[PDB]
Amino acid sequence: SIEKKEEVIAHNEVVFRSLTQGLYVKEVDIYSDVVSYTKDVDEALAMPNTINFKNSRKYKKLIMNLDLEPLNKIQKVIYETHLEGL
Amino acid sequence: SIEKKEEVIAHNEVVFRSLTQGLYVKEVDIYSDVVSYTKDVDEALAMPNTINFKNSRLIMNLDLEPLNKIQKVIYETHLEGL
Amino acid sequence: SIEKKEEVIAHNEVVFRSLTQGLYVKEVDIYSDVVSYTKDVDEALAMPNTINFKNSRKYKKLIMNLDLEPLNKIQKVIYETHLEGL
Amino acid sequence: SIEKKEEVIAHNEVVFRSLTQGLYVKEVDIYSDVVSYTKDVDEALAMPNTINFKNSRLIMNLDLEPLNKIQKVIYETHLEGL
Amino acid sequence: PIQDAKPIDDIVDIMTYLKNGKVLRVKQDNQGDILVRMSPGKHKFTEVSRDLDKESFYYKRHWVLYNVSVNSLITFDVYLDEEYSETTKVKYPKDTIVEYTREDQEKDVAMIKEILTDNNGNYFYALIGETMLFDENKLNKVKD
Amino acid sequence: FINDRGIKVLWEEAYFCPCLNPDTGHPRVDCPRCHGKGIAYLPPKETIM
Ligand SMILES: [Zn+2]
Repeated sequence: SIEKKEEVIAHNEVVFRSLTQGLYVKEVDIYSDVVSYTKDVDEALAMPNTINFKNSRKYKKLIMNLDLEPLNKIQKVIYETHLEGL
Repeated sequence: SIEKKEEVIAHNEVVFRSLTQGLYVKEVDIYSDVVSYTKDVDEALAMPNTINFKNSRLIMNLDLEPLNKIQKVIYETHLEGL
Repeated sequence: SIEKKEEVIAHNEVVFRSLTQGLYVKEVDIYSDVVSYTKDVDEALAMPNTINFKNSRKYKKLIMNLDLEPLNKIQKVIYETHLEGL
Repeated sequence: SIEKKEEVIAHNEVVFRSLTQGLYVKEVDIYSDVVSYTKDVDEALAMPNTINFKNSRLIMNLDLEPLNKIQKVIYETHLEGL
Repeated sequence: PIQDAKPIDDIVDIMTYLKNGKVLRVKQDNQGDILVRMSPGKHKFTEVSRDLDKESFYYKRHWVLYNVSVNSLITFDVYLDEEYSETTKVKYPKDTIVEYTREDQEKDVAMIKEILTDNNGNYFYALIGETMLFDENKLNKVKD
Repeated sequence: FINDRGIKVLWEEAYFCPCLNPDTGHPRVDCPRCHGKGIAYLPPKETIM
């Protein structure tokens, strides 16, 4: 008995994964080649992906690397109001 | 898909509602008899939904339609692929 | 034996009543539809009706609602001087 | 019509007035004999209208026309329909 | 029939009513409606008001001088203010471009000649050059 | 000359609105005659300027 429902987006950012190694990028060099890795989603080279930050330039070389798999990490909070009768 | 999820109950209360007009109670008098009504579902007068309070004072009017209101707030994340 | 008399107007404002429910409006939504009610004249959605505030705009949608009955709530104080002889 | 009404007596006094000229007393001397007169009804010299004062001092002159002055102030409201 | 309109034809009657001091309502094109009035007292001159609603304890009309043109009166439609009806709830207004089909299944355009209704609220319309009545569906509102 | 070199323009005269507060001497925030400005206006007059 969902009386009302609402959704909120807290974060929306891109995170990259190596196809074979299964790790997530955390650091890059001056040439923008990967230097480090982590197996933790909470610590990754996050690229903002909100409305204002689309069409970036910082990570063009990183994107074109075929070994990397971009992922849209999105965090949400949803409020649900229940009326359960008496 | 879902990578991580957790559910918590922010509030759990009892809302009072009129049987004829259908409007919920907003403000009350000294004895807590109704003096104002409102169409809102959340702003309506409410009390904690636990047995101790119920035993500690339904009591105001014969319009006997209380409404157990429970609020579910959920935190979740997704990893949607390309 | 009223020697002299005077009248004063303290407040002059409009208040609305539902024809059927008999309640007085207190609150409205963004669309200006009624949200709440009271059975107390002292607490109502008062619209000023002094000389300066005539021809308002805030409550045009409310006025045209046929279910509502406008009322001119006016408050007065009158001073009467009596001479009763010796 | 009337929705609510209440009456109170703000003041109750005795005003002194001359019998020939018709003007009320304004100012007086040491013994409270008259030295000035005024045409105003409210500004005129007056004293509390209670028996104790009357027994505690008519006394000034033979122009024996005092005037019991009583002030009624009324609060009321109306709900005039359209 | 419907009693929602009683337009004045002659300007002479308009001036006669203005002499009597009764207010008038004067329509406009793609523009707000106007009320017109003759000033009282020693000096006689026309006055206008942009307000339309009835006078009340909570609403008072505002009047100012203006050099009203007889062209507006003679051309535009005019009504008595007190007896004017706000709206007749019909899909098509009077004097509006409409399209229909003739008896021989030929399409033709016309303007509405009369607006009518039965006792049950069903609305019938008569077009120029067509004595018979037409349903609301049978008509078509032509786009400008 | 003026009618020749000028441009068509609407001339509306100015006058203080009655809605001014008698005590502070400053106007009401919103009223039909003047939209917060303390000065109202008369009907326009077509003019070349
Ligand atoms: Zn103003």
